[PDB]
Amino acid sequence: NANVVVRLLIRRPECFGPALRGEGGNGLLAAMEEAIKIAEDPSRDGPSPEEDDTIHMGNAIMTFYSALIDLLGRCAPEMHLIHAGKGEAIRIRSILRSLIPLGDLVGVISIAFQMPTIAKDGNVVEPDMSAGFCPDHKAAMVLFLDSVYGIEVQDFLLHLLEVGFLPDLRAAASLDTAALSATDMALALNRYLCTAVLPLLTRCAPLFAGTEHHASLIDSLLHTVYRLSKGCSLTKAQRDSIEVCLLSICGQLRPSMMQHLLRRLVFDVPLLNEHAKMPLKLLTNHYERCWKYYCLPGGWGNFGAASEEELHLSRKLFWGIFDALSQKKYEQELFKLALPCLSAVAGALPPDYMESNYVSMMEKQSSMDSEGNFNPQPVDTSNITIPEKLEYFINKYAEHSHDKWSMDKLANGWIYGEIYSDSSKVQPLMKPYKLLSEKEKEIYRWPIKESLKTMLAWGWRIERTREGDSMALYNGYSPRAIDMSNVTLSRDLHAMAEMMAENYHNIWAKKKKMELESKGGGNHPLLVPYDTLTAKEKAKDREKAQDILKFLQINGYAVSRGFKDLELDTPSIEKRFAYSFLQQLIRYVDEAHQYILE
Amino acid sequence: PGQGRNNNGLEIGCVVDAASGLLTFIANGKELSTYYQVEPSTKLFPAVFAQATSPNVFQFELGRIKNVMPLSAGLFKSEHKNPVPQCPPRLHVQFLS
Amino acid sequence: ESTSNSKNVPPDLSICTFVLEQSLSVRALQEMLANHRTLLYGHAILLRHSYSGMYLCCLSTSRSSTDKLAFDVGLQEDTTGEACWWTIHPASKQRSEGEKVRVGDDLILVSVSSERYLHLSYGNGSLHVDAAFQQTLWSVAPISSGSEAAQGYLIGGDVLRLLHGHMDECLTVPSGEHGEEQRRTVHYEGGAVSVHARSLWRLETLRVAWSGSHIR
Amino acid sequence: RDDYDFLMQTSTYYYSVRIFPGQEPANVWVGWIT
Amino acid sequence: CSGGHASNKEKEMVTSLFCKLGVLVRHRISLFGNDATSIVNCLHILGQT
Repeated sequence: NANVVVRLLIRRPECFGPALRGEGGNGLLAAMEEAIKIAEDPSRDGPSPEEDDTIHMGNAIMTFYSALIDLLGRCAPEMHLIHAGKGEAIRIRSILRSLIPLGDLVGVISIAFQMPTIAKDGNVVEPDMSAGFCPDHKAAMVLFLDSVYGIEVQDFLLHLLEVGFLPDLRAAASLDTAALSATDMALALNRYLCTAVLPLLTRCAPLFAGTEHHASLIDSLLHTVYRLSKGCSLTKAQRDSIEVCLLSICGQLRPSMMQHLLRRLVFDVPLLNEHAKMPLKLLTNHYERCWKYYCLPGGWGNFGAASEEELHLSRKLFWGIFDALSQKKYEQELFKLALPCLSAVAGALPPDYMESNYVSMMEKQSSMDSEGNFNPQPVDTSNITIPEKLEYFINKYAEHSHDKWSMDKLANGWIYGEIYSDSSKVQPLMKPYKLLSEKEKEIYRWPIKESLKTMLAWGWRIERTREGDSMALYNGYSPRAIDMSNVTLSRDLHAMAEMMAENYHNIWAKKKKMELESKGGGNHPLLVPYDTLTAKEKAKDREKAQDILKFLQINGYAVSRGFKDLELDTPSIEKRFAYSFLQQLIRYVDEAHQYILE
Repeated sequence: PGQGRNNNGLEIGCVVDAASGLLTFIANGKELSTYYQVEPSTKLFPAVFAQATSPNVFQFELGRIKNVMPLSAGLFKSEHKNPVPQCPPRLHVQFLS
Repeated sequence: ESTSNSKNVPPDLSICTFVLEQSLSVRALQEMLANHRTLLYGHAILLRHSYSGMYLCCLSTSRSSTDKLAFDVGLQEDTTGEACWWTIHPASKQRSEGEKVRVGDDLILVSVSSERYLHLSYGNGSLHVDAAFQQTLWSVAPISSGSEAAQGYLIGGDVLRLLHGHMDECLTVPSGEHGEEQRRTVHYEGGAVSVHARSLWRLETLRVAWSGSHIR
Repeated sequence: RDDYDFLMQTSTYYYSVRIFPGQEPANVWVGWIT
Repeated sequence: CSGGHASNKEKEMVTSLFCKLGVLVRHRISLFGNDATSIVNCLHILGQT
């Protein structure tokens, strides 16, 4: 039947509509974009002389194209026939592949949605689907892409995640309030995801094995899927689909790529609520698979060992789950699932794991919270005071930033600012930084003040080297570029740069959240944790932090965290995880003995 | 003198007067204090000992300065009297291994 | 190549001539791929270019002449695969599948590899031949048959040398001088021009059909 | 400007090593070996 | 070679735990019900350790 229908359709190619018919017809992506524009335009969407008489021709076009693509995808041959190499099946697949380019499908999947929003008086503004772009239209694109083209290469899988799937997963995790989660777009996005996207990722899980260079994207995927799972208004089938996708991906991820996911689970698994079952199974599977990554000091070979941060997080998992289970009453399924988690974590943790006395100051537990999961709390810089010795670096970096700004303006093409020419848009005045008025010092100086005060508040030493900076301090516009692209930071420098970028994101998120609350709605995609952000969104904060650190390093001001361990704190009689575990085990056994005595 | 290395990267020029066996070094157009006096018939291989702190590390620039032959003239007998710098395929970068 | 303008511009049939190698049935061809005769409607034929020796096929790559759905028809060396085989079908209702294909009948050719018709496209300023979904009627005209009477007996399309005497001189044009203007002169020359290519001439009849027949 | 007679008759050879910006010169040694 | 050795106090605690589990299991398998297999298996593994 599929072969007959495909042959009839190709014999009569006018069945594909104005698009896809060739001879000047634009592509599927262009047709869908034009349909969206028509739906926006009242003149063509309606007649202009319950659905009732209204047709919403834009939605009609979208539905027609989605139905055609769905029919072709269902007419695509099956993988067993393809592997057998039967000529008719190969020919049909090639015909469909020629008819529909892959770029069209990827673009239609990348097309964004309209989101329900909150308006003043706290009411819900929900765009109508009968006159708009629906997730079903992309559920057909996914079906065709899987049936005809298929995803069997890691690069294409990751690209499609970052362009088409991850924005929608984030967009459905953002609609997790009581008012929005029960609306239409959330309810359709949940169906679309849990029936098309998540099963596709589950089937393509083995392609997630060697994604060590896309951590910023896989972390976003994991966090958004976990938030979707935590969300409400999900049916049992949707929850099961989320669970199987998350387990399948986490079972192929490298041990070091689930650090932030574990850091999020340490706050939810101890609660031992109904939601704490899929995390409780993720922990079991992860610590049964990657136990060598934690136990053996050598590691797992290619993957290495833990950084003591993952070890501390695992110890916190074990103790929190243990204490919470001790306090909790008996539930059959919860106690059937918790014990394997405890056993796996205990096996993963080395017995002689001594607790890290070096507890890093100001860990970002305040960046998130309970039931909010995102509280932007920047580090206070008002009470801290600037050092008197860093003014030279202030002036140098302000001048360098102004020079880069002037170079960007010259690339834009604006001419030298001899006079204030706003009519010709030569208004920035483009002068040497010395000649810039002292009133305009702040626009370049103040971000540097914020960055230095944040680094000071984090208890960091910006220490100046006598052997590197003494000769430096002794020693109409021609801007000079301090080309720091080749300047490379160290590993700890990268860690501090990432911390500062996260702080910048927290500042921006707090300001934008205050503005959003003032406006009474309009959620922004970027009001999500820095860990949940993707690399292309973290790029500008990361570049700012790296630029500041690179300028400090070039000028010679070495930035160091600069905390020393007061003492080694060996206590093999006190600090060992095995010692604490045995102490509590003996205590519990003695308590049980006393209870049985009475 | 500490600079930003923005007009150009560090350009250390090595000069060998083979008639006198004298080795001199130029930092940024000024002769450095360090110098060497090698024995007659000594064969000196141009070399760089570098620890990688950047993707791009350095360049063996086989050019010349005022009143000095390039390295290719010394290396190749056919180009002994040719002041034009050259990098024939025989000259390549070897590394200790 | 245009042929209606023969009186004004002679066509080049040496590159238009094709040979029908095999006429296996659809099922037999499918089985053989999985591993003389009169052409009948519905069979898959193999067409070999007489000059190049290659085979007519539906190339996977397409220059996309504003159609975005039609493949390009060209030549390939390998006869293996389903790209070089074309199923022949009747164009009108008076003929059906399995009937013996007549000389003057119009045929419809369908590529086995892609199920696209051998189609004539007007999209460009010139006219293009490409494997599209719109059917185009093709008329198969015979050039030569299986007779090939003897080794001599000049036939149309033959390449030969016009000997003047008893293998004494050959009709040719000046070539060694390397000049386009003076390569147009015609003269009898003796020597190694008898084995050089400078003295080769092709007989082209003034008729399209049966152009490879015996010369009278 | 270099004088041609001295240029041809000299036995002095030059090469240069450009350490790129962003690479610490303290970790780079330039010279000759046997 | 990779993992370190348990401390002397660690092994003391292991022996104490084994002894306490033995004292618990003495004459109370019926009161433990179907868990008596679990307690005796714990005693088994501790005795090896």
